[PDB]
Amino acid sequence: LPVYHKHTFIVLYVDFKPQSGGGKCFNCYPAGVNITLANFNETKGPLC
Amino acid sequence: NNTLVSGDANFYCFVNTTIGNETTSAFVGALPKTVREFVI
Amino acid sequence: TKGTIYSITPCNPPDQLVVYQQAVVGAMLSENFTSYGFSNVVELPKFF
Ligand SMILES: *[C@@H]1O[C@H](CO)[C@@H](O[C@@H]2O[C@H](CO)[C@@H](O)[C@H](O)[C@H]2NC(C)=O)[C@H](O)[C@H]1NC(C)=O
Ligand SMILES: *[C@@H]1O[C@H](CO)[C@@H](O)[C@H](O)[C@H]1NC(C)=O
Ligand SMILES: *[C@@H]1O[C@H](CO)[C@@H](O)[C@H](O)[C@H]1NC(C)=O
Ligand SMILES: *[C@@H]1O[C@H](CO)[C@@H](O)[C@H](O)[C@H]1NC(C)=O
Repeated sequence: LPVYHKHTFIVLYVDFKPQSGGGKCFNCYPAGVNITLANFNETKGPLC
Repeated sequence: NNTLVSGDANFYCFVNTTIGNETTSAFVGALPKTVREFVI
Repeated sequence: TKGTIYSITPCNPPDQLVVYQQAVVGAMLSENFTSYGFSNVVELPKFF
């Protein structure tokens, strides 16, 4: 049905970037850390 | 009826809903060629 | 937009074929076309 589209973009930024992981461990989550998407609220009410 | 968004008081229909002192603009999108009945 | 309407026919309706002496011969179809290597498509009541 034609309705003038108003968009919403949900995007997530996984940045695993470990220090190779072949010398000691890859599944040890090194520099695994922040993976997040801009939509989080300080109150952090669920974003619908 | 007219092309301009204001048009006359290519057909563009805008439905705008305002709550309290805030005014918002909405998009009609599809416009029927002919409507024979209306229900609410 | 206007009022035209369109039907949605399925792509591949089942076809009825015949076999005799361990080889295929003849075929009941729906389209006025020679799908297989058969050289004639005799139109007949209720089917081709
Ligand atoms: C059905 O008829 C066709 C032609 O009317 C026959 O076709 C020949 O088949 C050979 C073997 O594949 C091909 O090398 C020729 O090029 C075909 N000729 C044409 C004109 O296509 C086919 O053999 C017949 N089959 C049966 C079971 O009757
Ligand atoms: C997420 O983490 C990466 C690396 O830890 C960092 O570059 C980025 O600034 C962080 N925040 C966001 C919103 O991507
Ligand atoms: C659409 O909303 C704007 C802003 O509130 C208003 O100026 C305009 O008159 C509205 N369009 C109508 C009522 O057709
Ligand atoms: C069926 O195909 C034959 C092949 O020549 C053609 O002459 C005839 O007009 C066609 N009939 C229909 C209804 O498509």
